[PDB]
Amino acid sequence: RKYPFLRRPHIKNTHSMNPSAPYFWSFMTAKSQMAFLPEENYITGDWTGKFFVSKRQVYTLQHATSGAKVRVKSFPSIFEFNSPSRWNIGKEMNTLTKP
Amino acid sequence: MRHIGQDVPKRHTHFVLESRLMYEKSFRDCWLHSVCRAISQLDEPLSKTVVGTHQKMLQRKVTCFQYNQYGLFKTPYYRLANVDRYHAVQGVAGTREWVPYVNVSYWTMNKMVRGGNLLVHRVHYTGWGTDSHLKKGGWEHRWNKVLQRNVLQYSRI
Amino acid sequence: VSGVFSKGRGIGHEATTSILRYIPRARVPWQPSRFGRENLTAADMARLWSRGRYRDGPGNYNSGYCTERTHVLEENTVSIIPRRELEKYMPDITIGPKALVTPVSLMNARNGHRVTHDLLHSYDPHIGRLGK
Amino acid sequence: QADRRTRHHMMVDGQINPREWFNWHPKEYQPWYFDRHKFLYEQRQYAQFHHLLCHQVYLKDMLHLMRYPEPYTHIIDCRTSTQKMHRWVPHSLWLPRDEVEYALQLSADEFLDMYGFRKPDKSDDVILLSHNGIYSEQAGWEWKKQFFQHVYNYRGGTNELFGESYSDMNVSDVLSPWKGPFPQSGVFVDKWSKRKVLTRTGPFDRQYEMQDFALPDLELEKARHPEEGPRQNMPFGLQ
Amino acid sequence: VGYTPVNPDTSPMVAYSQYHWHYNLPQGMERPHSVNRTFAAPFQSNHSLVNKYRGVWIEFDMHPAFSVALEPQLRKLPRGRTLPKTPAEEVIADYTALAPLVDDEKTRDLWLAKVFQHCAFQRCGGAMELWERYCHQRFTAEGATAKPPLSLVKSVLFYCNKTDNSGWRALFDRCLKDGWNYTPLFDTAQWSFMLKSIGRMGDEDGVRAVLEEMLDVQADLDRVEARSVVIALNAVTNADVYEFVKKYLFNFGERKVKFLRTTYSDLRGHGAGKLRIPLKENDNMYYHVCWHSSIRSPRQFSPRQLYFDYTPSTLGSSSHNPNAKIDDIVKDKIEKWKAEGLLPEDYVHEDRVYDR
RNA sequence: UUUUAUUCAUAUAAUUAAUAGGAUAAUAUUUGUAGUUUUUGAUACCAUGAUAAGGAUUAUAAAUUGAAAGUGUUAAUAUCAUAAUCAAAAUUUAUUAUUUAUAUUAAAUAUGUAUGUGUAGAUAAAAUAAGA
Repeated sequence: RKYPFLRRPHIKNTHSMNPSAPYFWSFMTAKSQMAFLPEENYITGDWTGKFFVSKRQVYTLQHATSGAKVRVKSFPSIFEFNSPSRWNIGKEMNTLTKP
Repeated sequence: MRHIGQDVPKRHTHFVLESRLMYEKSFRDCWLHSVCRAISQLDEPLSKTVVGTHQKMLQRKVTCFQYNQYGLFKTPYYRLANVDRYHAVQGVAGTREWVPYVNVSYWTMNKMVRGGNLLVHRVHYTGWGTDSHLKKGGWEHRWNKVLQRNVLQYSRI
Repeated sequence: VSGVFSKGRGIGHEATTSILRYIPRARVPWQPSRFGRENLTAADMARLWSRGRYRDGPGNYNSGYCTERTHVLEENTVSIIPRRELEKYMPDITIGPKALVTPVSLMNARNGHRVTHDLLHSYDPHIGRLGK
Repeated sequence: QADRRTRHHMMVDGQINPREWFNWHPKEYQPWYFDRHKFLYEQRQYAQFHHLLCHQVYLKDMLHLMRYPEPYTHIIDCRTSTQKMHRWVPHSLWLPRDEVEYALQLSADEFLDMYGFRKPDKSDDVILLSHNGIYSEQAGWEWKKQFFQHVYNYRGGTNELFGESYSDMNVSDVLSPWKGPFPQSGVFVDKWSKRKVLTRTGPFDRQYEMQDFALPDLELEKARHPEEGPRQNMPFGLQ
Repeated sequence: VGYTPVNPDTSPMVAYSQYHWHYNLPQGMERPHSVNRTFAAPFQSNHSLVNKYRGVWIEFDMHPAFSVALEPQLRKLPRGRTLPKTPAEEVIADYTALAPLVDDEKTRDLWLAKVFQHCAFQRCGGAMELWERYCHQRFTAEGATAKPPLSLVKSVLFYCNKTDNSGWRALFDRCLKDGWNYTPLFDTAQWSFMLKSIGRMGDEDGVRAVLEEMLDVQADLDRVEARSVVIALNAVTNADVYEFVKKYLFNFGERKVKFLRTTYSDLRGHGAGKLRIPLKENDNMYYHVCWHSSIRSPRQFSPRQLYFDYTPSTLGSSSHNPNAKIDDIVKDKIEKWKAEGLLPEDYVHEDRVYDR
């Protein structure tokens, strides 16, 4: 079975490999670093509580500074980003899962 | 509600009906989203009237409004699922599974051709057909000819 | 009895129903008893409307407005992170209802629409009508 | 929870189920009105006589004719049983309804010497009066079958003209309740699948539907039905 | 074939079958259909007209010289489709002060009609004083035959309708064919307002008289306001009147009565809020209106809802269930023979089989 | 005593009954049309059609540039007309025909692991603008 280029019906088939040092920014992220963060980083309306943050949200300093728990959906039921660090800043959550 | 009264043999046929809503919402929210994205992403000065910090603040306000737009349809069209309206069969656009003009799956199109339900003209299965644009370059050439007919013939004052 | 809904209420006024019952009504021959969306109770209607927009609206558990403190998936229940904790690392940019509605002059450019809502709000009193 | 009268059985009691929508010919679903209050001979059951219906004459027209008679307007009285006849309509000649068939067959002289007055011609307009308009309407049918041009019927009749209560036919509008099975003459079969269905005849009749209907009076209907409601032997979703 | 029916429009099989036109034919026009010219239909839009006056017109045909003269006073008075906010008492005082100065009957009557119209629009309580001051001495003292122009009558009737006054009846009686004969000149909106006012008055006699007058004068029975008709028909407590309304409903159209039913139901239900005065309870007329609308509407066919309790024939019941119908049929035949002469009278008939 | 090639990648998650018209139209608040509640085959079963594999043979010689691809059945499969308890969004999940050595990530997130003298067994394909 073959499908049109860059139009694979599978959306989660993309396996984000180990981050590459030489680029580390022009891979799985925004093409330009002068662009604004996606909508997942912000709150649109008065919610009653988010179950888990999506994997498209970029990682910021406030994630490790605030201390609030963050979790994403993976092969298991859920994965919480325990022991927050500062090395993963400016990267989306999909690059730190290894499905 | 749940398989008490449905009046249809295939319950998945309602997915086409609800996808028509997606297209209607795209028609509603295409202009606003495009303008917001262009204004937010543009970095060079908008005009002689507005420059610098005014432009930066306007860009941030525009992207804040765009993010606050709840329910605005911003989805690539190829991500929309394509299912024939008659038999609820799913097909991938760009492959033989889907027929673009009839907008039905390959199975539905084959059934309607083998029956007397569509007016088509059979040609050789391993050729280019009657069309001269197809015979003189193929799908890409007919694509370019369609573009030229639709747009690249007007003066566009 | 396998009833989908345990309860239902009428829509006609109590002053007119008691007199109109004496006039026979022509029901649909293949389905005389009609139980539409209006006859649902307030709680049933709220639940059904919330479940309706499961793809884009608050119907999905993680989308929001789920009013449920725990989610059971993969035989492992998970608690819900509240909005107060969420807003610590998600800066709130909420404008309110004033953002979804566009000015009247933008109706032509938005194909006969003003509200930028998840659902298409028709301006006729026959599509989004619920009794009233 | 379920009853024989609420399920979707195809045939019960050795007879086609009249409650199922698929056991009826679709011609019975077509729109129709209630004509039980129009006239005795305008009813649907008299459709075979609907092509011979005559034009109407009113009380004001009769009074005008009485005050100013016209030279060639014949007012024919069709009231039989002269024991029940007591008053004379002005400018009227008596032609019995039982003898009208032979009267129209008689020649001019044969009519004159047999009924005492000359036979009106076809071109002359003739107004027929009876007790209630039934006998006069049948006479008008006979005249029009004999191809007379202007045959009008005064449906007001002797009852309206003189304040009399005599009835020429004494026809009971209410039809007796049906006794016996569905008549096989009303059984219809579709011409493709050979499936037998029912038609609005016999026990299931439009006359029976027009009767046993809600009375125009609220007090009368409330007295007709018990205090609980109009229909209570049926489920909640069937009322 | 299949639950989904074939489309007869775009299916080549049905298009080119034996019962339709093949594509190897001249493809000419089959028949020159002409429907609209053989039998046209009137324009009846379910939505009301958006450009109508939505009120009562007075035909302010004042002489131009007097209009120029009284223009400073006339600015307060309503113009075409414009209602100023000047209080009614001010214009009443102005008119009662400046009336002798005009010294022309036509313009005086037109000005008084405008004053009455303005007072009606403002729902001013006191305006019959002007009518008493300028009506008896000229028109209806005891036998005066001076016919007023068709502005004062319209204005006074509209004021009575707006203020629920009792003085409408005198002018309505004087406007009949015997007197002023201004009834044919009346408008549909005038009739609707009059019907509404008399309905919210308890005057069943007035409602009956106005209905008879409209029927005689060819008023638009299908253009009058449904709410006004419902209000007028609510006050039919009198029997004879009620019977008159029962025989009068047949004049209105099928659509008109079908929507009068809905208007009555809404007013007796959710319409109390939109009604200025709550509708007095009258169940008999509401039920009879519903019954009349149901009678005049086309009948559907609900076999289950009509023959739900259809008992089968006695033959079938006796064949299937062990009932006494087997001997009851014999007893019925014996009764028929007894009624006829075939069987002797004064002869007893006991049971034939055992009761089980 | 004849010729050619073959390492092939996603795969399940929850609810589906109605008709209602607007400017330039001789007038309808029908602006704003308000009568709960007796039924039930596929969230998981329709067996029947197509397809795969796939063959047939007359054209003498002169002229002409001409006068030249055709399918049963056996099989497997499946979404259709036929027999009520449940797959399509939360995708790991393994599904044949791929870029091999002068220069190699810029616009929707778009692949870091198999260099080893190109070295087995089996399998498929064609006489078709090519040159057995």
